[PDB]
Amino acid sequence: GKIRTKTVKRASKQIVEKYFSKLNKDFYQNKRIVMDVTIARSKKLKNKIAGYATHIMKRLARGPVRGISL
Amino acid sequence: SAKAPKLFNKWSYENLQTTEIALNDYITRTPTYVPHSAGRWQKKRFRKARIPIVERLTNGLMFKGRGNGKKLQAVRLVRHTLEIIHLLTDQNPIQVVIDAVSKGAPREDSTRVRRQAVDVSPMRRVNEAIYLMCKGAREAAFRNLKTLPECLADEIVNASKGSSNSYAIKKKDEVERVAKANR
Amino acid sequence: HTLKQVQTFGKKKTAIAVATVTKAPQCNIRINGVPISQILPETLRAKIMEAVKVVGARYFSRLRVDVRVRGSGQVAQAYAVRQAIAKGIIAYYQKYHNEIEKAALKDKYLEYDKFLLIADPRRCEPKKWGRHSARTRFTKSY
Amino acid sequence: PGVGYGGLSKRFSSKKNRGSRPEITTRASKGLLHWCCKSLTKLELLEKCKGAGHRVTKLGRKVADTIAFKIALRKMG
Amino acid sequence: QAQVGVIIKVLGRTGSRGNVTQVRVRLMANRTIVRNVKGPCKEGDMLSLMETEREARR
Amino acid sequence: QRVLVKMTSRNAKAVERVVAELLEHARTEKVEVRGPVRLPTRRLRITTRKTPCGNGTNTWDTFEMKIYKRLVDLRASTELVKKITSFQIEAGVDVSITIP
Amino acid sequence: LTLQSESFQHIVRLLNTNVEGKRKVPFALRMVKGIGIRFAYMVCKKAGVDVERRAGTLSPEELEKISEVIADPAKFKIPEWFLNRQRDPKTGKTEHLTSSMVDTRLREDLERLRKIRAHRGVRHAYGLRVRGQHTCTSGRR
Amino acid sequence: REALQNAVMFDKETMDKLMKEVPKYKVITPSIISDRLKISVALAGKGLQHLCRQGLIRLVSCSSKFRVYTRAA
RNA sequence: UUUGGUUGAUUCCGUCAACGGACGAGAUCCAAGCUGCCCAGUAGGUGCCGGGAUUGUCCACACAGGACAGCAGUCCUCGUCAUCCUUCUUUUUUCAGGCCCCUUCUCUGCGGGAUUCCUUGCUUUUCGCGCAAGGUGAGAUUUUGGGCAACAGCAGGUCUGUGAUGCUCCUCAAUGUUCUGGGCGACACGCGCACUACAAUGUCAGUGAGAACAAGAGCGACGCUCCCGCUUGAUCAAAAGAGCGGGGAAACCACGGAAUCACGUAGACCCACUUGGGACCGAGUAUUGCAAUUAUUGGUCGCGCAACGAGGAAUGUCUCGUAGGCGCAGCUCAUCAAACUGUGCCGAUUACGUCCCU
Ligand SMILES: [K+]
Ligand SMILES: [K+]
Ligand SMILES: [K+]
Ligand SMILES: [K+]
Ligand SMILES: [K+]
Ligand SMILES: [Mg+2]
Ligand SMILES: [Mg+2]
Ligand SMILES: [Mg+2]
Ligand SMILES: [Mg+2]
Ligand SMILES: [Mg+2]
Ligand SMILES: [Mg+2]
Ligand SMILES: [Mg+2]
Ligand SMILES: [Mg+2]
Ligand code: NA
Ligand code: NA
Repeated sequence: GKIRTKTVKRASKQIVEKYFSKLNKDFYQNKRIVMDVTIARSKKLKNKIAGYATHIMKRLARGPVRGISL
Repeated sequence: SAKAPKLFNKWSYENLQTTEIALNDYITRTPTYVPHSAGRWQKKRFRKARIPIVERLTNGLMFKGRGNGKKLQAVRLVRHTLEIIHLLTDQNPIQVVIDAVSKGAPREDSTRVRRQAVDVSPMRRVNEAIYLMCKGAREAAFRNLKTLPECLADEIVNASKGSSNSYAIKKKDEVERVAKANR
Repeated sequence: HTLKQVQTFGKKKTAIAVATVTKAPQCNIRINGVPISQILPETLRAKIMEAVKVVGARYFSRLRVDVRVRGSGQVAQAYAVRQAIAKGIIAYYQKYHNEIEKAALKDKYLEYDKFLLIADPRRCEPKKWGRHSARTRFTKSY
Repeated sequence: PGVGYGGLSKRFSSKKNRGSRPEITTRASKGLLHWCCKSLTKLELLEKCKGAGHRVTKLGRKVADTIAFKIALRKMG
Repeated sequence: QAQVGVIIKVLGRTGSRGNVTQVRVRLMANRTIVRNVKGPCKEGDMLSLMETEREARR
Repeated sequence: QRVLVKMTSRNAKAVERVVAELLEHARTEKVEVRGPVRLPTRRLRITTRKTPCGNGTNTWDTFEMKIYKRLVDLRASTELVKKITSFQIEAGVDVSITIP
Repeated sequence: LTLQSESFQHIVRLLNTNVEGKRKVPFALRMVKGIGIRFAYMVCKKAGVDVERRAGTLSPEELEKISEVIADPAKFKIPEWFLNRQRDPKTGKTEHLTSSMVDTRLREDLERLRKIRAHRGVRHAYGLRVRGQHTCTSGRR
Repeated sequence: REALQNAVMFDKETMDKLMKEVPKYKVITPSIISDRLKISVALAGKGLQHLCRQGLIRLVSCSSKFRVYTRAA
């Protein structure tokens, strides 16, 4: 399975809230931003966080999301 | 310029057809030079159907504990078998192999569910034809003056002709007869 | 007169083959010093010769190919040599030729066999204690 | 060039059947290879290296290549 | 003889051991049956039914 | 090849700091150096049964030790070499000087 | 590829033993007690008999030549280390035993050990193993 | 099923059979010949090589262990 | 901390008399597969110069001799500058090498790379969490294998690991300690686990090419003591013995010639308990050790007339470089591996499910 745990999902919501501008729907540019503003150690975790953040931006472009509150 | 490959540089793939339309998509006739590819054919469920048909016959010859893993020896046994087949029938050896495979497995089978009669999928029909022909030849050549390539050639030629002297044909008739008498 | 030369490599299991391709008076292929057409197992000779028959011999017209192989059994070494030659002809057409001919050669190789240009990543699995091999467990008695 | 009797015994080895025990690899006998090198030296096709081992002389290289040209010309009648 | 039919839809695995599968097959004049199949199969496969006077319980 | 300096340690970070700072001293004087060579790293292995008595499922433990080696080549006069390598070494690093 | 003649004999009597005539000469001589595969090849070489013939179609002249070599191997330059019974414990001579002299000599060896009551003689008389093998689970007759 | 009872040397009857009737077959193999004429497989292999030298049959497939012949025609 | 979907997952989404938190799972760590810097007098390569060897107008073409690249002599006039192979030890101007250059291959300390990322179709009314097939790719689902692993327990094992330990027993003709000799193995039988086979998809005898993990030296007898190589023994078996050398291990062994394997070898055998199989037993030899008898081990010739021709009821392990087959190193070790711990080589059939049995 490929379920994202609560540690990944919580961090992605925080990043989108703080850096909504300068994020877009491209994984590769979002990954560079995530590495810049995240302190954690695991590279695998940072890849997953950038992936879920890109997913949220796609959802936001079509309608509001219950947990963001921009 | 590049010409089309010929098996062992002797037999062409130009005019090969499968009369049985049910098994057309599971018998692969892509031209190759030798029955040896070393590919990853078991990664997905239906990927093994794309192995070239002659290589499938080769893979079925290394079965017992003393034969496990000896692919180069099996290629040599197949090479001599094809020459005997061509002399016996005076046709393309690859064509005779295809006809034997298309007529060597039962179409109806019985399963325990009292037993009930069911139908056999095309993939299993191709798999069972190779398995039965190789087993019939291996058992016939044990403790016998005849060599393995002659036993395999006789088994394949009889199966293609539909004769009852083949081990695969006798097994096919008995299984289908039981399924009919069952239900 | 300037020297035209490239160097490529191929791999299979623990075998590494290094091929150097240069412009010569006449085509000549040698593996570990013995010419092709002298490789004793004709099955393995036909496998190595696939790197020439698939594209055609008119592309190997005046090229000398020298191949050195080290590291594994006979079959795995033949698949490494096969890959080194196919990548060598592509490298020799990337430089000293243009893209249209290089693309034509590459697609013929790829539509025949993927492993002519891409290495097979499979390797031996480690053995673990309590097992006779990578996966076979000890016999239980009751 | 420079190979010795121990190196040659590696070349001519085989596997030995030990009865109800697992098989094992066995090297060739060094004494016989010592005899063979002595026969070739008397024919003046072999010689001792300055450092260690054996190597072919100029005559030995010439004889070997002369035989090869015979096979290439199919003079094996 | 035998008649050829084409699998349209796979309905699911049948039996306690899950070695049988139930399919919907169309004959070669627009007649549709439901049959039990042994062996791996997918949509678009062809079967050689010995009789078509028959139906599989669902 | 006048002087060969070989350093070995069980700590990867420690052996890199010693090599880097040794290169610093050589460059600060302007003595020619053949770049550091990373020799193959070795693993020592010991496998033992976990139990002290021999009961239960036969389970094993694997212990490993890694050894790192670095080689630096210097071409400098006699008294210059002692000045270059006079500095103190960190704990757990062994330095040897050899004249080939 | 030569035609079979009338004189071909299916059974060859040699050293009080019936030897099959359909076998090749080295592998037909091995049917005699005291002659193995290695010894049979050396006997044929010293007697001048080609090893690629059958045991039948062997003339009487060749059979007498083979018997002479077997009787006295040392006369035909067979080394001492190639023979059984290399130094007799009773006579100190090197010989080669064949054709039921093997059985007679083996019987004498067993009685010699039993008379002085050596350990190996004792275990032979009891019907047990004599070469240090374990006997808990092996024999099980 | 009893024993094969295969001869090891050629006889007058079997030699003439080999020279006359064998060159008519379509598939010729030492095991096949050893069955039609009750001879050893080793003897049959030598006889077939003799026929090939004479030119009455032609070698089709050759290997160290397997030989396949056919009528020259 | 329930239920509905989903996940290997008390993994997530949603709902909710609960709200906030801790562990475990995941993450972290080690190894493999693709790559960036760095790097070499212990890893390797082209280029010239020198030295050594083969060298063909035509015809000739194995005794029975075929199928498969190159070709300035063909093709339908264009296209070729130049035949190949080796240079180990060794150090020298010849005892055969010398020079100038590079980092594709090797070595590795930090880094990059993969995220259900893209497309299509499904998914409790919608949504959400996700799934399948294809794509991109060295690699496409916990990437592949391991290591670690909560809370509760069991009268499971160990007082034969310890200068771990409570009570208790013996304690100077000792249950302490040492020395000599035996035993731990003894054999009408029952059981677990391995090795070798029952042959031709074979046995024997030759020729050819070809791996990885590793290891190695300071009491008792003036240094030595461990592991190897080259010669010699040799005007005559193996196994020994003896000289001369090398290695503290990317510098020796070593260009690491493993066994399955291959051979158009014009090899031997031909369906039989047979050249299958090697149990049992006799006789001579050398080595380890202070000591070989109850055979330490190796090697030689005999014995092969010991079963065994595929194995009833019952039963073990296993899904991809895996199963099976084949050897090698380490370990125990003065001398002994049919064991275990690792390593590489050849390399498949079947399934991509279910809750019928456990
Ligand atoms: K056990
Ligand atoms: K106690
Ligand atoms: K014991
Ligand atoms: K028991
Ligand atoms: K043990
Ligand atoms: Mg054995
Ligand atoms: Mg074995
Ligand atoms: Mg509760
Ligand atoms: Mg699930
Ligand atoms: Mg034998
Ligand atoms: Mg012996
Ligand atoms: Mg013996
Ligand atoms: Mg026997
Ligand atoms: Na064997
Ligand atoms: Na037992």
